[PDB]
Amino acid sequence: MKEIDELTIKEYGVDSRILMERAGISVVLAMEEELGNLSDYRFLVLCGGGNNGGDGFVVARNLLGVVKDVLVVFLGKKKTPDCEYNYGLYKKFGGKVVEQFEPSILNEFDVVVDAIFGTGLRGEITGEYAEIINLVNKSGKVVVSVDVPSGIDSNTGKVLRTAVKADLTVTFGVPKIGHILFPGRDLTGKLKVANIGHPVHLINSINRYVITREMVRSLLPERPRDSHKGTYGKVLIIAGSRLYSGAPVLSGMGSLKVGTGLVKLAVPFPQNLIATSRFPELISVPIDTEKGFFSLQNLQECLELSKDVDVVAIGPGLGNNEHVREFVNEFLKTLEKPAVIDADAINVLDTSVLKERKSPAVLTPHPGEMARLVKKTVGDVKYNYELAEEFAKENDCVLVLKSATTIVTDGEKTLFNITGNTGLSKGGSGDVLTGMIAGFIAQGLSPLEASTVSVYLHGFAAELFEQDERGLTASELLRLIPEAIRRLK
Amino acid sequence: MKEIDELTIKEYGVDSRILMERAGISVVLAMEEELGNLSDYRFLVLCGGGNNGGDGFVVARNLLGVVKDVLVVFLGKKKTPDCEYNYGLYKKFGGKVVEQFEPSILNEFDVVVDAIFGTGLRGEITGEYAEIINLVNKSGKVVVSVDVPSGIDSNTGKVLRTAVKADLTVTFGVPKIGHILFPGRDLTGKLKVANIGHPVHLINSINRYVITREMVRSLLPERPRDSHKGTYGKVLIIAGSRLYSGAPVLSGMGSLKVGTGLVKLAVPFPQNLIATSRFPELISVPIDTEKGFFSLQNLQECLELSKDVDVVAIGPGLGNNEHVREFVNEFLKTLEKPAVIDADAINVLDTSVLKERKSPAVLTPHPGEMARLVKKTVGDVKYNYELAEEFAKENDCVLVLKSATTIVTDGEKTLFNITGNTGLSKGGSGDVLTGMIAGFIAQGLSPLEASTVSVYLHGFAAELFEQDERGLTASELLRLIPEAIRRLK
Amino acid sequence: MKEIDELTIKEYGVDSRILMERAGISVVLAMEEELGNLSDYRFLVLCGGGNNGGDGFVVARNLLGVVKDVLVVFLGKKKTPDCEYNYGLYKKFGGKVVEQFEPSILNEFDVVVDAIFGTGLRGEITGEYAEIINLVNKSGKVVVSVDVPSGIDSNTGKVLRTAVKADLTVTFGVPKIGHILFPGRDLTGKLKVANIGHPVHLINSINRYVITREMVRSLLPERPRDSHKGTYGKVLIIAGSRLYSGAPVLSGMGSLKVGTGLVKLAVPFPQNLIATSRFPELISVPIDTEKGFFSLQNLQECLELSKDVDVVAIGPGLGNNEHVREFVNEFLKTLEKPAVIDADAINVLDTSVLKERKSPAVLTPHPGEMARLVKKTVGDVKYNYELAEEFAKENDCVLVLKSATTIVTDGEKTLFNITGNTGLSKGGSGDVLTGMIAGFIAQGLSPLEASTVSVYLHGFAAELFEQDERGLTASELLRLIPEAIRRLK
Amino acid sequence: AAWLFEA
Amino acid sequence: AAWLFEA
Amino acid sequence: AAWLFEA
Amino acid sequence: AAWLFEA
Ligand SMILES: CC(C)(COP(=O)(O)OP(=O)(O)OC[C@H]1O[C@@H](n2cnc3c(N)ncnc32)[C@H](O)[C@@H]1OP(=O)(O)O)[C@H](O)C(=O)NCCC(=O)NCCS
Ligand SMILES: CC(C)(COP(=O)(O)OP(=O)(O)OC[C@H]1O[C@@H](n2cnc3c(N)ncnc32)[C@H](O)[C@@H]1OP(=O)(O)O)[C@H](O)C(=O)NCCC(=O)NCCS
Ligand SMILES: CC(C)(COP(=O)(O)OP(=O)(O)OC[C@H]1O[C@@H](n2cnc3c(N)ncnc32)[C@H](O)[C@@H]1OP(=O)(O)O)[C@H](O)C(=O)NCCC(=O)NCCS
Ligand SMILES: Nc1ncnc2c1ncn2[C@@H]1O[C@H](COP(=O)(O)OP(=O)(O)OP(=O)(O)O)[C@@H](O)[C@H]1O
Ligand SMILES: Nc1ncnc2c1ncn2[C@@H]1O[C@H](COP(=O)(O)OP(=O)(O)OP(=O)(O)O)[C@@H](O)[C@H]1O
Ligand SMILES: Nc1ncnc2c1ncn2[C@@H]1O[C@H](COP(=O)(O)OP(=O)(O)OP(=O)(O)O)[C@@H](O)[C@H]1O
Ligand SMILES: [K+]
Ligand SMILES: [K+]
Ligand SMILES: [K+]
Ligand SMILES: [Mg+2]
Ligand SMILES: [Mg+2]
Ligand SMILES: [Mg+2]
Repeated sequence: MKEIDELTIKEYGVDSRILMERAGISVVLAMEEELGNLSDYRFLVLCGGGNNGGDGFVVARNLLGVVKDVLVVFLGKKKTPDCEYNYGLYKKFGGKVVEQFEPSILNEFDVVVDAIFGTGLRGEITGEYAEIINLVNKSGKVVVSVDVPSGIDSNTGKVLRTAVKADLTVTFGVPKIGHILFPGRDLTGKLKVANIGHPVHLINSINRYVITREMVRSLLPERPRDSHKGTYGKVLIIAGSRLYSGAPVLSGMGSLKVGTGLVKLAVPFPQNLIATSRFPELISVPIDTEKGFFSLQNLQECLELSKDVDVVAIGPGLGNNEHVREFVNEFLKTLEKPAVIDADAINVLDTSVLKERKSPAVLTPHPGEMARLVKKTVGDVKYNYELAEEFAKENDCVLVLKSATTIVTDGEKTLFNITGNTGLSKGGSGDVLTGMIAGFIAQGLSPLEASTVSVYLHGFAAELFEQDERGLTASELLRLIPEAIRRLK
Repeated sequence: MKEIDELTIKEYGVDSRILMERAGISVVLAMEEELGNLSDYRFLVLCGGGNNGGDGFVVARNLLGVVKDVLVVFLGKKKTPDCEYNYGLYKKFGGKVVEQFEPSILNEFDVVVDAIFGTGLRGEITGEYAEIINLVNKSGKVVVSVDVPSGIDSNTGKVLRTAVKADLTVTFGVPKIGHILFPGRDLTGKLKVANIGHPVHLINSINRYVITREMVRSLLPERPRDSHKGTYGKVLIIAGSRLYSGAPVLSGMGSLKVGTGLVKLAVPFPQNLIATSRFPELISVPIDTEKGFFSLQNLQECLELSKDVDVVAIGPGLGNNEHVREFVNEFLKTLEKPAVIDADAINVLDTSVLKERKSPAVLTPHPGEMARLVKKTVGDVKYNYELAEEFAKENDCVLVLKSATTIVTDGEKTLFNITGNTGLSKGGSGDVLTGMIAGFIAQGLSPLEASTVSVYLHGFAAELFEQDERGLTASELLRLIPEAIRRLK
Repeated sequence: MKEIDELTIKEYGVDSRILMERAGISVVLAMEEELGNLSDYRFLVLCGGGNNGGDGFVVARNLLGVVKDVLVVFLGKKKTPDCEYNYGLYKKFGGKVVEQFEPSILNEFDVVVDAIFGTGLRGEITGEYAEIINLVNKSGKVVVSVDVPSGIDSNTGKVLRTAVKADLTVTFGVPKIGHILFPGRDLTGKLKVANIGHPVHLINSINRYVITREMVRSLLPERPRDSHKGTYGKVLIIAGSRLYSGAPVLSGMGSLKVGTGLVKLAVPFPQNLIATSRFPELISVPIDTEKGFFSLQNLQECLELSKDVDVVAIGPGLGNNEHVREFVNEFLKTLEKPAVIDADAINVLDTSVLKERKSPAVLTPHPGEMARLVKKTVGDVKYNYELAEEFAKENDCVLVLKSATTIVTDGEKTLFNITGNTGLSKGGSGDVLTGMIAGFIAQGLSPLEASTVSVYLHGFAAELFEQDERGLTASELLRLIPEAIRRLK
Repeated sequence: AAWLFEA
Repeated sequence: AAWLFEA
Repeated sequence: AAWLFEA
Repeated sequence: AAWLFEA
């Protein structure tokens, strides 16, 4: 977007002042949309010396004469040319600027407009900037942030020592990563993305995407009327153990609820019987194990079961011991079908296996599993979309890095998912998602498409739960998937 | 407004390009408000070489990539600097311009954006401009005019040989006279006035006003609870004759329905009895005349009846012969009360009388009566607000020049009324208005204020009629006045 | 329509059998529309030997196998070729025909289909046809008539000794006069006109019309927004006397309620004061008469009052004595304005006057007034549209012959009005209509157009009365006119 | 709704 | 609702 | 309804 | 409602 502004000005010939005017008026219109008539409110506009603060002077100027009171507190040392131009207009139009922030000033205003820092913030905020932001956050006034709440790193969503908590953020052209990843997502409040006149070609040259309803609706596979179960694919799920008997069941129904034709589980006997007692539409093949866990002695049987399916999911509830590790790695080296690799299959995975596979794969780690897989800390990998991109590219796979915002990438295209709620922070949630992804692959979506649709729909289903989200369980999530699909259409 | 744009640029320092960008985006937002989502429509944008056409290039450019198709037909020879700048941006963004208008081109578009001429039009439109406008008017496409429909003289509302008929007109800063007076009012369709960033001080320095609901609500007199009839004033209406027995009755109830305390009519016997048989709350004094018309022999009695009132209305249904003329002029020369002068009192008026009066007056002519009073043709006086201003100023009066748009002026302030409908194009309508004005004066409004409130409310009452407007009569209008007052509050 | 069938067959080449099949299936579809599902009902189909009975065989055949029972009673001696063809098909399909009508047969059926006689009936029905029709009318069964109820003369609406009373009549191509005029209108019940495949050109070559809502909506004059009262015309009504003081008032408001700009009454003093006491928006000029009736001494004053109007209505409540007759005839000979001539002006009219007038006229007689005017009996003139046409043509006027079905004709075009109810069978109704017609003429409609719109709207207003129609009065009718106009739009 | 029938 | 447009 | 703003 | 058409 720095690129996008520069190109719009330098190559397309749009005057910087036109962009800045459009940014500021877009903030006004956005506030009106959220507050109603603006004329009763008093506005405190906090402006830095950069272009963000310039946008703020435009906001302030456009409120003059129309609202109850406007005051600008200018907090910088110097002004960019556009900020200087708009400061001059604000004063010429009769506007009041002070250069000292006094805590009691918050008392006399209803709305604070945060135009302190935008995407130009570098480094921790200390000093009187930090004091001011902390005062604004303790004030309980309505806070509207220009472009990004001040203090959020727009590239990562990290807080740079302290940041404004906004009720409404108005950003320009495209959402920034910092609105999408946490903590920045939380500090953004309600986000509006305003069109300020960039050419639509530049806006679409973006290589990272937010997963939207329209994108997902266009990817949902077709249901031709003259179909039969084979039309919609066949999934094998290799899952479960004497310790973890529920995981197979949640993964399997995950596949069936998204429209897959046939779902087959391979589960150690007698845990396999748990599945059909709950959902008799599942096929749950008993696997004879020595001690309740898959091992190399089950390799040949699992390969045979795989010949007649379109995709294999492996990992939920497998356990992790050496014999599982030997099984998982030899199976995946030999399997010539797409694989969806989750949970304990990730914990025991030899990544050299991924590189040698001809067939595609999707990996679905949470950050703990990701950390183990690349030998880094959770803090190193969490929300680290560049690391995910590198890993997907090096291993020729799709990586679905799960968290409140989920990252889906094949190394060329990266998508961010923002559906879902904290009801998914509960055991069993991931197992359902694995099934959904396998299912969509079996129906004909590419690994990347299947992943994109599944993460969105899994989160949206959670949001359809009718009672308090903390009481959501995976079994209810399953029930809600077809509603999410209906609503998506 | 030429002044207003020049001053905003030259004194306040707003770049001409910023004004022009804001004008164009305001057209887009306005269309979206009226059409819904724009993305399905194909737009034909017709641009002249002036700043109006420049605004059109801004519209066109901002639709690129968002709607089904945009095409600009550039119809000028040369381009102003801002038009040239925005033409260049339109092309840089990928936009298509042709310089030849081909009749069949209308077939392939849904919306025509008329940015041919704005307030810069001088002289009759002939030539290929006229052919193009006539084709657009016969096309049945949706027409959106930028600033003013092309072909309307923005100072007068006259059509300059031919003009675009618009569904929607988006104008900037303030409405223009040409939107307000007919025929231009008819060609404007629905009018939106967009704020494009002029300082609110310049916008309010305007000396001519449209009469609005908010203005009228702020002028309505107060009704203190501890009041009595004298609190709300007393009106004498001198009216009627053997020929015209209904006029007194309509004028009198006009005063009572707007909240006046006491209304007294002086009417030639026995026509005076008509009034109380219909509305027994009126006082209708019998005046002994020789032949059924007021004359000098009734001068002294009418002066006596006037001593105990706040305002006198004279003229409705008086007749016009020499003896009425002698009466009317000698009465008005001697009366030291505000006068509202209507109808036959206007037809016989010696304007030298107005100049010698110490007390104020309101004159309420239709253009036929105005024409007679200044010895000009109806075409000379109709919608001629500068002539009305001159007359009000020279004669120290308020002039209410009645027509579908009514002009109210004291020579310093001029207001335009746009309430009402064709149900008021029927005998008796004017008589009610005269009573309303006298009534409001009696309640304490200045002649200008009383006139402003009355013309608005008289028109708004007409619009509240529940069946087809052509069936409205003055007697129904009376019934609707208190509803209009309620709705105004 | 005999012409229309013959031409469709002989010139256009449509097989007679195709017309007849389409006629019969149209009866079936029409019955289904009115009865719902037909399958529960038993149908008795009464067929003559003509093409009407042929249509009946088509109906009967198309019910076979779909309804509870069908029986045809064939009542003729011989069969036309098409009737013979369709009789043969009915029998080939398994249908039962008897040739004897037995009274008790009505007991076993729910619906009687009357296909005995259509437009081929000539002469009184006697004999066993009459007995059968009388039995059907006393049976209380649902009766559906093919083309026209048997026994109605399709050219006049007269009953030919006896006729079927139908709940539903399905006729072909166009309504027949006999459906439109009484008594036939009453015997028709609900009328559906079916398209059976005649070319639309032949159907539109018809020279007599039923006045429809769509016709009236297309004739209503426009209300341009920039209008004034003169835009909508000016009417003089010459009316009333010491005997009949109410007529002027009803005629005048008649003109005002349809949107006329100015209405002036000339009424003998002091009866003129009655008008403005009720409706002060009327101008009611006092006329000095010797004994309470217009006479030659008022000729010059009435001519003077006429110079400044668009149309004059004369006659309501004038009285009829020699002095009124001399006045009316000399006024109309000298008046060079359109005239609407009603009531007592018709009773005293010298028709030679109409022939010598250059200006147009509308005459609005009821059949009693028509009878006097052409020196015939009421029975000779009532519903006699050919006599009305001849009179309009010979006297160069529009004739509006009032009755439950009103006939409007200029001698070339004749229109029938079917709006209205028995609430209009009350004094004062006609006086309102006269005003409506004058009003529309003043607004710019031709005498024929003004007449067409007025008769429709006057009847429709009556039907909008909210309580029982017999309680309708002319004063309520007036109130309802603007509602009728609104609903028409 | 009027191809077949006029009311 | 009136920052941008007057009706 | 989306010329200016994406949600 | 079914003389002419079956659904
Ligand atoms: C160029 C771009 C990358 C950043 O530039 P910017 O918008 O001027 O940057 P910001 O307004 O966020 O802030 C810039 C200034 O904030 C202050 N700032 C940054 N980090 C700080 C820190 N950690 N502590 C204190 N102050 C800091 C600095 O003063 C910085 O410049 P400086 O070090 O020379 O003093 C950005 O893309 C841009 O120019 N515009 C954003 C889009 C927009 O607003 N559209 C309208 C048209 S310009
Ligand atoms: C200066 C102002 C009075 C008129 O200037 P303008 O807007 O350029 O004028 P328009 O666009 O209406 O049209 C100007 C050109 O139209 C053409 N035109 C005018 N009358 C014509 C006629 N009768 N026949 C053919 N062409 C004609 C002419 O080419 C004229 O200039 P030209 O004679 O040198 O060729 C006006 O107030 C203005 O500049 N702006 C309006 C507000 C606005 O759009 N806001 C955005 C910021 S500029
Ligand atoms: C030609 C047309 C004028 C009349 O012909 P028609 O339809 O055969 O006539 P109808 O069915 O009404 O009746 C004809 C027969 O009824 C009987 N009838 C007529 N008057 C009678 C009387 N007063 N007493 C007893 N019987 C009588 C007669 O038998 C007559 O012929 P007949 O004297 O030789 O015995 C008519 O326009 C027509 O042919 N069709 C009407 C439209 C239609 O049905 N469309 C389908 C295509 S044909
Ligand atoms: N707060 C949240 N908001 C949105 N999505 C969430 C949230 N917490 C968890 N999720 C989602 O729920 C799923 C959790 O799966 P994960 O495998 O990471 O945890 P889990 O306990 O192991 O589930 P399972 O027991 O099935 O393995 C992921 O899709 C994750 O993105
Ligand atoms: N088409 C219209 N739209 C809005 N207002 C109208 C229209 N026609 C007339 N009016 C209003 O109706 C009133 C007409 O009064 P005026 O005195 O001009 O005519 P009038 O016939 O003389 O009425 P009166 O008979 O009472 O004198 C004025 O207020 C005028 O502004
Ligand atoms: N039964 C009816 N159905 C429909 N219209 C009717 C009916 N009876 C009367 N009318 C209509 O009412 C009006 C009667 O006017 P007419 O002049 O014939 O009678 P009237 O008693 O003289 O009325 P007035 O006393 O006003 O002269 C006509 O339009 C007529 O067509
Ligand atoms: K900010
Ligand atoms: K224009
Ligand atoms: K029949
Ligand atoms: Mg998991
Ligand atoms: Mg007047
Ligand atoms: Mg009559």
